[PDB]
Amino acid sequence: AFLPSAAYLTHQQKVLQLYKRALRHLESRCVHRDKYRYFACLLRARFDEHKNEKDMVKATQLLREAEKEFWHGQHPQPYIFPESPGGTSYERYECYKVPEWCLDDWHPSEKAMYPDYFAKREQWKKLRRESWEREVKQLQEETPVGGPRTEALPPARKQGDLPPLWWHIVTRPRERP
Amino acid sequence: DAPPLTLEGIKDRVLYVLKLYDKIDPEKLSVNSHFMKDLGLDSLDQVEIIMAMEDEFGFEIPDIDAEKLMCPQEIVDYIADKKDVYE
Amino acid sequence: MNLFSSLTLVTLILLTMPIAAINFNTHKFTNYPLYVKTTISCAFITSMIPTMMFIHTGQEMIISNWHWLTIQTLKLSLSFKMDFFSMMFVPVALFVTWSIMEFSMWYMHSDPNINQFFKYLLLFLITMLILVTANNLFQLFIGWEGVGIMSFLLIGWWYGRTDANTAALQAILYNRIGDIGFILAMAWFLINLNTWDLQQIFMLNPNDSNLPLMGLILAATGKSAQFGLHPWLPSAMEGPTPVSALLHSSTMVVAGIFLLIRFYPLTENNKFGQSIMLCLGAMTTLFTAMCALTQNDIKKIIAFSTSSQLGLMMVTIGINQPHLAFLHICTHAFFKAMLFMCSGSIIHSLNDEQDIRKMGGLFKAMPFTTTALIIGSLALTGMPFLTGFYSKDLIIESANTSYTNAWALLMTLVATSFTAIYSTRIIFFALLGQPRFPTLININENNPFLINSIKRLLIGSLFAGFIISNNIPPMTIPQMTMPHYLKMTALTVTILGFILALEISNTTHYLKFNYPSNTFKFSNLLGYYPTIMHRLTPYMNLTMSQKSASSLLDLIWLETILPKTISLAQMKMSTTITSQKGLIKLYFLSFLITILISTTLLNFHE
Amino acid sequence: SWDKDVYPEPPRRTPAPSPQTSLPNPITYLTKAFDLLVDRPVTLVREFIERQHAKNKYYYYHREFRRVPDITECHEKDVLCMFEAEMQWKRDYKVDQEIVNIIQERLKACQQREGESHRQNCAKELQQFTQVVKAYQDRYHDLGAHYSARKCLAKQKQRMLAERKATKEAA
Amino acid sequence: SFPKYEPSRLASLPTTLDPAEYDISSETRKAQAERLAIRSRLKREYQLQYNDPSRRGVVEDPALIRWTCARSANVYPNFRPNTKTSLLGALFGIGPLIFWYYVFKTDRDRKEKLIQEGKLDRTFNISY
Amino acid sequence: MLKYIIPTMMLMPLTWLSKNSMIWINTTLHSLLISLTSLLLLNQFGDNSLNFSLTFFSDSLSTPLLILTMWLLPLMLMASQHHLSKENLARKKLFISMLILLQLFLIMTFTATELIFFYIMFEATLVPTLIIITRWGNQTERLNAGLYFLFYTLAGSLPLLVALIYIQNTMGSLNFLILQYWVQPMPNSWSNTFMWLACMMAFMVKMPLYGLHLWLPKAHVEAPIAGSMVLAAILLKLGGYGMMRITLLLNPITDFMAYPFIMLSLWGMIMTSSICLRQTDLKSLIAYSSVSHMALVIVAILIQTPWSYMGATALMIAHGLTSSMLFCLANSNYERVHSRTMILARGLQTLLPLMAAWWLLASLTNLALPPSINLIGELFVVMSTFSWSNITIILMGLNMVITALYSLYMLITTQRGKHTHHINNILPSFTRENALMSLHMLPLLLLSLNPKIILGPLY
Amino acid sequence: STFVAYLPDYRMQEWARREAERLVKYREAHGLPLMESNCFDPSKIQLPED
Ligand SMILES: CCCCCCCCCCCCCCCCCC(=O)OC[C@H](COP(=O)([O-])OCC[N+](C)(C)C)OC(=O)CCCCCCCCCCCCCCCCC
Ligand SMILES: CCCCCCCCCCCCCCCCCC(=O)OC[C@H](COP(=O)([O-])OCC[N+](C)(C)C)OC(=O)CCCCCCCCCCCCCCCCC
Ligand SMILES: CCCCCCCCCCCCCCCCCC(=O)OC[C@H](COP(=O)([O-])OCC[N+](C)(C)C)OC(=O)CCCCCCCCCCCCCCCCC
Ligand SMILES: CCCCCCCCCCCCCCCCCC(=O)OC[C@H](COP(=O)(O)OCCN)OC(=O)CCCCCCCCCCCCCCCCC
Repeated sequence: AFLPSAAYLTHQQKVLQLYKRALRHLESRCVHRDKYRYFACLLRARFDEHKNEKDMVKATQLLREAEKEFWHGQHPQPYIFPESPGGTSYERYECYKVPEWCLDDWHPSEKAMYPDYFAKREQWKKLRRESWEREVKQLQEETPVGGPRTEALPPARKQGDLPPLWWHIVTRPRERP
Repeated sequence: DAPPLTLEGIKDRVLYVLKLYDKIDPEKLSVNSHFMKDLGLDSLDQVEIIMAMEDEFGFEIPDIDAEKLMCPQEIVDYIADKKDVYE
Repeated sequence: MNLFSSLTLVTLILLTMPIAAINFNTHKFTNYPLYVKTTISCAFITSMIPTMMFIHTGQEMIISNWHWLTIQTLKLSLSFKMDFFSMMFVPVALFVTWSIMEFSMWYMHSDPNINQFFKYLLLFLITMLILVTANNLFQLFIGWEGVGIMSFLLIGWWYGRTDANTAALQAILYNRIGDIGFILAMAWFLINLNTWDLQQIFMLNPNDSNLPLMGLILAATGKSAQFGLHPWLPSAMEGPTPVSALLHSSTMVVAGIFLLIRFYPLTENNKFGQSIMLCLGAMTTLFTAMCALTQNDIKKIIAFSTSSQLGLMMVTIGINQPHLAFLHICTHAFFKAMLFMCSGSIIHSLNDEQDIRKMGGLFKAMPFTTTALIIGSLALTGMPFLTGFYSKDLIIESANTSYTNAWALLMTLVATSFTAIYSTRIIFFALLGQPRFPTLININENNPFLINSIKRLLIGSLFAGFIISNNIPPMTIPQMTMPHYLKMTALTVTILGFILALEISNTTHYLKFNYPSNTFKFSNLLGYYPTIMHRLTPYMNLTMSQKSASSLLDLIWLETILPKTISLAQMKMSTTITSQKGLIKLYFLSFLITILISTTLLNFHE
Repeated sequence: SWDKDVYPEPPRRTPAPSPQTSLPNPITYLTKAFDLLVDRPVTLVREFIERQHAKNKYYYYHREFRRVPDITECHEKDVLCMFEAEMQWKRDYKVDQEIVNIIQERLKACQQREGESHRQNCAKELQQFTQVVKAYQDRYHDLGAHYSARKCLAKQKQRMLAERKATKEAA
Repeated sequence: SFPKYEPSRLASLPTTLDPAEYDISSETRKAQAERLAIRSRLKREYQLQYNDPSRRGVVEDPALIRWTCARSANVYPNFRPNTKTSLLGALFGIGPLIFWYYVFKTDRDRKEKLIQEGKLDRTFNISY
Repeated sequence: MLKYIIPTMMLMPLTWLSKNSMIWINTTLHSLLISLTSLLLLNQFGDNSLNFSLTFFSDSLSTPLLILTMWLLPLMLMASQHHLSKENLARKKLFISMLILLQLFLIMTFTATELIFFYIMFEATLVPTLIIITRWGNQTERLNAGLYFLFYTLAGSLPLLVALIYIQNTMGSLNFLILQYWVQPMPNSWSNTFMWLACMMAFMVKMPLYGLHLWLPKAHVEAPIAGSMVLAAILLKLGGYGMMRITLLLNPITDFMAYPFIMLSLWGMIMTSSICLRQTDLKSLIAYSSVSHMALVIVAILIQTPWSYMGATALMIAHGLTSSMLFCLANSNYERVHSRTMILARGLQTLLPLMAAWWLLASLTNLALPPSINLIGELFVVMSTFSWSNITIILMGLNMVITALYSLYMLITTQRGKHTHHINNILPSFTRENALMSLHMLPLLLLSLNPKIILGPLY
Repeated sequence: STFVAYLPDYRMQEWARREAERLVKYREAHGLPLMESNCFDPSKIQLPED
């Protein structure tokens, strides 16, 4: 479907995703632990019965009828984790995730309350502006002609330099700011 | 509320959960033991392991990151990155 | 007289002081929530004195202190009304919000904007006390819009969350349809009776009062979340737990019932409005209880529960028992707020988990909240001689022995059984059994704030129904002669619901699997009302907004008719005029033709 | 103080307190505390302020307008006499509006004061309100935002023609 | 069997029930690779403009400007008066105006006729 | 009225003889002094108007509009001095001069006793605004916006000049004090039908009416901030003042000639609010909201009842203040992010909290939260239209629901949600912007304490 | 705000209330009706003959 590094989903990936969704929905229908354990073992036996099938069209039809079976017997509202999308506390703390570039607009009167922190911030910014040209030069010669094929980034090959495009995924805000 | 986490506690808890699995001999696994090769497990065993660790730590690991969690050290590093520990 | 009005106005001024205290502050306030809590406790005492005066003598007054405006004949003044309803509702609301703010001191302790949260809570309380003490319809409308705006600002407290914004906007939309109803009623009263003050409305007493009563019924449907405009109340669970526990449980959502209570001289002479209210209330209570039967979120269960109780309030309004309806308001506030507080305690102890499928084994792990939850569910279901017994059984007894719609009574009884069913469903899935929550356990309830607030509301839910029902004066004739089966109807129905849901839970515990039916999907998915309406009506309105108004009319056709056609006509005429070939022979031929036309065809030489 | 004839009020009849029970009511103790702590300092402060006010005394008067000829004795398109008549009519319009306000305030006071027996004891106030509202409606209603003395004269002339035709057809 | 999921305008078909999802033919693989290449090239452009330490401003998105210009400043150049446009304009432009005109005219005629006979109760109406 | 005209023309040598850096300080200071001086017009009487001279008078309708104009001028001086920072000094003085000249024409317009002098000033107001829009506007289509605005106004207003001269020749005077006493009924004929159309279409265009509103989302959008403020706050109310003054001569033909425009303006506000629901531009959304509110004022004036007139003048003043504040807030966002798209810059409450509070207050007054004077005007118009007919309550309730919807959609889109990642030039709010917001807010909130001074001449 | 707060009887409302009090007292004392249906005297009005 929508993948950063791959253009498609393999057959085994589809089977594993179906297995996880079916087990989660069966846990939702079977709220007690022992009952869920019993029916999870039954579902695991059903999945292991057709594990060794070499016919591609037959495995595809088995997957399609399994997806139809899951859609007929899904929970009207399954159990979603609190931080998972669709959860009760999903994206709750996004109002407190202030980006780090707002510290450059602070008044010097309130910058004096944290001298050592702002010194460390200054040396971090010095490191970033020193490494930017090296990392973009590394990225320029590693992309094949015609643009990149996937969205994966390369690491730093030699010693001393940081991986390319590292700033906004290292300085991201914490989960609980 | 919300007690903090460390790599030692994360590793101890993940090894506890993996030690309670009946399909793994507890005297053989370690922090960097592989699943398909070093332990002889199927892909469904990996899926059930990942679901067990999700239930243990109370947060969901997406499938596109769950397929690549193949040894306990990568599970520890993924949880440490997602929960921003040792700050 | 000089103590009554002084103490009422100083209660209101005492409540409004901390808003000015926080607005004129420079440094960080030293424990501002404690200051607000102390202020509210003092205001509760100060407002408790005039209710003792009213209980002793019956002294009701009206204070029209400040003259505001005079629009020809109509005169608007700052007028407050101390009557039975204001004195019986203000201390109950102040008590409940005192407990809620102590629970908020525990609950929102780690929030970096706790001062803004307490300011918003105090603003809501100020607007609600403006609403319940209002005399004319303008001040009532001010309180109406104030509690609506505070609900919008408090539901979307975590404004970085999209679902909070959707819930807040949806609540605003339904309350604005209620505002349509309120505006129609106020307009009818001004046009036909030439007043907005309630005294002249009650004095003139119109007979053909169908239209303002339907306006008020629509307004109460919007505000109290009756059928048709209901789903904003269960959608409003996106906010913090104290916001729910105050507004969407005990104080804000009873404003429509209160508005219909205040106009009881108008509705007491109109059988049509009474039948409409009875049918709407019965529909609301049964539909919301049936939806509550198969929910898994605990806060959604309690939201559907309080909507069902509001439907019961609309029923007992519709059977011409408005004082029983007010008694049920004052009863229901205590145990509904404390049920929400205990649910919030369970949520906080399990790392923000609101699902009852991940609970259990909390009977001995959290004993005080377990005790309070059991007491509150028993008081909600109608256990004898608790607080709910003194209002709910009288409602059922009056509904049985009256000239009533048969179907409305039937669905009222079935909804009572369903309330019993979901109460014991909550108790079973949240306390009994084996633990289902994650492995690491940080269960704690040893905070003085949470314990003290739950304790105060527990004492209230134990004795307040008895005290209030023994202190109020008799404003009607209580029906106390009835057959044996009609006297035991409420208790037998609740017992039957308890037995049915105990058997349902026992069958759930078995090792069998069955595919879901259409009834289960109808009850679990809220009767398909939000999934159809919130997908269909915004689609039609927004497509009509863009494809018809924004593009077809003013970007295409209103631009075509007046300016573009005129511009093209002038362009074409200009290109025809200026396309001459610059030959003198053609110009002089045109001159000859002009001379000939003027001489012969136009007769300019005559 | 106000005038008790324009704003009437029946004499107050309060019952005597009969303490049937032996439990002390807190209302008497609270009234004693209110008179000791609140009423006495406020009374003393008002006494001081009134003493300050009594040192110098100056008066303000109520404006009196003499009657000028109305619009019925004004020539058409004579802006001076019509101007004076229009100003007089507008002043009487304002006074009539406030008279209706006075009667409405009387009605609301009766409805609040009589309690639950208001439907029986406020018959006279309801009759006065009905009569004064009928007079106001017959005098000033349906004139528009551009009301003037000529519009009111035309309305009264049309109503008088209708009344004369009605009494002619009923004779 | 099981009841077939019929899609609607407001309830799309799920991606796990689509028969075209399970296609393994090389044309669809080539199409998916081309789409991934376009997406990765655009993401590379955005992240190059995004992680620049010397940039302080707005990374301009030509897609958003394209969308706003299409929504606003293209409708009349790409408008041709035909049967459909004129029919919809007459339906949505003069339809409701005529309907509301006749409704309000009928109501006001009825009220004004009832008033002049003295059949309409206007006892306390002195505010208008 | 010469005690306000003469300091206004003396502002011109003040801005043309100041230093290179002291033009804003001097002009703002002395305009604020004249704005304080403008309170002396509140000597109104219950029977007679305040008649100064043969040419000038000011009753209780023109007084709030005058005070609003003279208070609005220093706000525009404070607002327009950031985007004119790098401009040439002579062009800066020319901009301030056009603002001064527009204020002079506006204060001579509301006090004109003669109707032809009112017409002359009311069409003299066209030139400074057209010059401001087409010179200091930022976009390509400011020229097209100026052409549309100019030609809509002139095509609407030339028959008004012809009809006013006809009234002068037929009645003998255009003095408004004379015409109050010399007025005659206008019978039903085709001649009087076209008289009504000629006298009304200029103010129907300027207000604007639905269907004649096509110039507004152009002139309100391609103008600078000061131009948008003076277009939304004052210039739309010239039409309202004109219909309030000119309806006196058009009776009793108004009672049936007002039906098509009542249906146009009752249905028009639903269409414009629905347009507001699906707007990608913030400035255009504010302009269409202005169209809806002025449609409300059109209906109130056309039904011609006392409650409708009081609601109309209160709603005019309230909408002027609210629209000016909303345009100022949108301009501050535009200065921060250099784009007018509503979806671009999101989640600004985490970065600009007090500006978010100002946004919330402006949105709350936009949807008529009681007891603001917005709600007072809207409520009085609703009562009068209910007296007109009963299905008007259905139309008004639908309009109120959509108005709350789009105001909160504005607020939730711009201020709430997750912030834009790649935008990193969100500077903290200046003291100038906050002072501008508070000077828009505090009079609006204070007027709820004494709302009797904005309720027209028949309060 | 101080100037608006202390405006000297804006549009004669307080005077109208005082005069209405005086007129109501005078008319109530003598048994007169408080208001008549006709603003002008019918004696000084000549209706058109029909
Ligand atoms: C912070 C410290 C301040 C100073 C502290 C020390 C002094 C404190 C004061 C001591 C007592 C002073 C004397 C008593 C007070 C003044 C008495 C007096 O004559 O006052 C004049 C009058 C009394 O009314 P009135 O009847 O005399 O005149 C009304 C005015 N006209 C006629 C023009 C309409 O005004 C006030 O009292 C004003 C204050 C009112 C207080 C409440 C305000 C509420 C605002 C709400 C706005 C929106 C309302 C919407 C709803 C309206 C209804 C539908
Ligand atoms: C913004 C776009 C829309 C603008 C709309 C403007 C208004 C529409 C109607 C205007 C009509 C023209 C002015 C009429 C003034 C009437 C004054 C008067 O005394 O009337 C009674 C007089 C009566 O004549 P009289 O008064 O000399 O005679 C004495 C009276 N009787 C008849 C009893 C003996 O009316 C006329 O003389 C004719 C009036 C109708 C004129 C028709 C031609 C114009 C048609 C409309 C053109 C509109 C603008 C088009 C261009 C738009 C832009 C491209
Ligand atoms: C005016 C037309 C143009 C409009 C734009 C103008 C722009 C330029 C601005 C110039 C300056 C401002 C002019 C308008 C001023 C309006 C204000 C004004 O003067 O009012 C006079 C009014 C006059 O009131 P009054 O008329 O009743 O007073 C009686 C008259 N005297 C004084 C002579 C006896 O002032 C007040 O009402 C002040 C009352 C006391 C202060 C307020 C007390 C209550 C405050 C709230 C308490 C808490 C309530 C609950 C809150 C809960 C949380 C929200
Ligand atoms: C006693 C009488 C009883 C009468 C009852 C019958 C009459 C009333 C019938 C119901 C009318 C209102 C309900 C339908 C519209 C509801 C819109 C709404 O708020 O939808 C909620 C939706 C977000 O919620 P949801 O989708 O549930 O979120 C789940 C997680 N994403 O939010 C959105 O999708 C946002 C949509 C924004 C734009 C909304 C456009 C539609 C507005 C319609 C207004 C209609 C007013 C009618 C007034 C008539 C007056 C005479």
